[PDB]
Amino acid sequence: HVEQTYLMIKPDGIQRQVVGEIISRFEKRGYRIAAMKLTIATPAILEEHYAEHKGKPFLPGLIEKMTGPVLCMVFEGVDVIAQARKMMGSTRPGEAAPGTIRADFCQQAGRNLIHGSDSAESAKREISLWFKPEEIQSYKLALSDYIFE
Amino acid sequence: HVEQTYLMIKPDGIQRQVVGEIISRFEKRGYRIAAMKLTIATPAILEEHYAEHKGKPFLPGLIEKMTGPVLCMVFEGVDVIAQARKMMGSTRPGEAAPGTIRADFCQQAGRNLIHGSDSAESAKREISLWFKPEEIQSYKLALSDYIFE
Amino acid sequence: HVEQTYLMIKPDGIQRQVVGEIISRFEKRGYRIAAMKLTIATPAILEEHYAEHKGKPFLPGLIEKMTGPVLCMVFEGVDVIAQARKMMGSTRPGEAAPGTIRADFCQQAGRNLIHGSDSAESAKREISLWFKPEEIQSYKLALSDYIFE
Ligand SMILES: Nc1ncnc2c1ncn2[C@@H]1O[C@H](COP(=O)(O)O)[C@@H](O)[C@H]1O
Ligand SMILES: Nc1ncnc2c1ncn2[C@@H]1O[C@H](COP(=O)(O)O)[C@@H](O)[C@H]1O
Ligand SMILES: Nc1ncnc2c1ncn2[C@@H]1O[C@H](COP(=O)(O)O)[C@@H](O)[C@H]1O
Ligand SMILES: Nc1ncnc2c1ncn2[C@@H]1O[C@H](COP(=O)(O)O)[C@@H](O)[C@H]1O
Repeated sequence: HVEQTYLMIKPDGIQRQVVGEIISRFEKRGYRIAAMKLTIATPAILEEHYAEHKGKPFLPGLIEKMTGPVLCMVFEGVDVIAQARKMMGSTRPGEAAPGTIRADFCQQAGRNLIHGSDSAESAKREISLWFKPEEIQSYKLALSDYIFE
Repeated sequence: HVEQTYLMIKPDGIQRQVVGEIISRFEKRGYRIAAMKLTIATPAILEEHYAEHKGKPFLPGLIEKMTGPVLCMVFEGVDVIAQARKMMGSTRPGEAAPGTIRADFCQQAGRNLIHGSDSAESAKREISLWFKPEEIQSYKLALSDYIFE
Repeated sequence: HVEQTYLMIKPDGIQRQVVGEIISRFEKRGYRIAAMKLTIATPAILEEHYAEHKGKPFLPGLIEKMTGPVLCMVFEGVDVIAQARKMMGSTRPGEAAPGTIRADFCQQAGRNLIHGSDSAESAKREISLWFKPEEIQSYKLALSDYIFE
């Protein structure tokens, strides 16, 4: 039983030129790239991405920081929603565990490199927001017998 | 002072072609390769290796997954039995700590890349099962003065 | 918002030829190299470095192990004193978390690769002991807008 999560490299990941290193961390566990697209995020889409925070005082500055190039991604694997969050580490890099993306690359929450869905419901919503169904690619990894039980 | 542990790269580690990366993680700590042999594990030797699980429902499928090429290894170092277990991480990759082999490479317990002895008693038994005493090589690391206090 | 910490690669780090790997771990978080100097540590400077331990029975052996080439470093970043300690890991490599320098490279406390300041007061004192003010370089990282919130 696999699932799919939405992972997005934020503008700091693009500008620091660590896109490949980020992708390699997820590929290393045998997670499958199901979708990938470079875009420039707009306020219109970011308002919906961050809909839970409508009306909050930090939302304008958060949208501003995110208005830039991003890499939209979908990865598939067992428990991948929760596992991707564990791999990213805590929101605040200073609190994240060594070995996580945020602890290894970052200093502050406002520049923490990557977003990932926080739940099954959020993953479905975010994938549908950033990708049309025709952009989601279904194929089987050739090493499946050595990745899955 | 130093101990020796039995570590075995499972068929998934061979087939995913991460043998060198695994070895490098142990070399990086100054652990000494005391023995190393590629073989193909067979049901008869695997039944001995997993003797504690004789008759349990999972054992046939476990033996099937393990019937394939494996890299038998003995590493030497301070506290290396417990330390190698810590470096492998939890049996279930989803529970293993960031930075461990199983967290960094794997998804499920049935394909968790590597075996390591769980105790001094098990290390003695496993080394005797998979190696002849004379495949264990005695030599000293030239960097010993900078590895050991 | 940023502070500076004193980090010193010990003779084992020099002799095992992992200096670049150590530096890369700190650069990876966008920490700025403010000072760097190769020297050979001598007993008289080490007595001042370890002044808090005057009279303790372990001090002579400690000074002996530390007599050798060292790389003196100052890194700057948000919370970098505490964060560098977290990245080094526990004094004893066998207790340190996977993903930390000491867990990834070392076996014993007496050969644990690196020193880092333990507090704001120790950072100020150690920086002044090992570096003259003219050796501390002030410049801005070009990627600052993507490192700092
Ligand atoms: N500037 C901020 N202030 C408060 N909370 C934030 C801020 N930025 C991000 N968050 C929280 O962290 C979560 C993940 O944000 P993101 O990684 O940008 O998707 C959001 O859903 C917020 O709950
Ligand atoms: N399929 C399984 N079912 C139950 N326990 C298992 C299974 N695979 C591994 N284990 C446990 O994990 C330990 C180490 O297994 P291995 O790494 O395959 O030698 C065994 O000694 C078992 O206790
Ligand atoms: N170079 C060393 N050799 C042996 N033991 C040490 C050394 N440095 C620190 N320790 C001890 O290791 C233990 C753990 O250190 P810490 O985690 O820093 O409290 C303490 O009890 C220290 O006294
Ligand atoms: N041989 C030792 N015995 C006990 N404690 C030690 C020893 N070496 C270092 N320590 C402790 O660990 C701290 C960090 O040591 P260092 O990394 O050498 O600066 C020292 O300030 C001591 O508190």
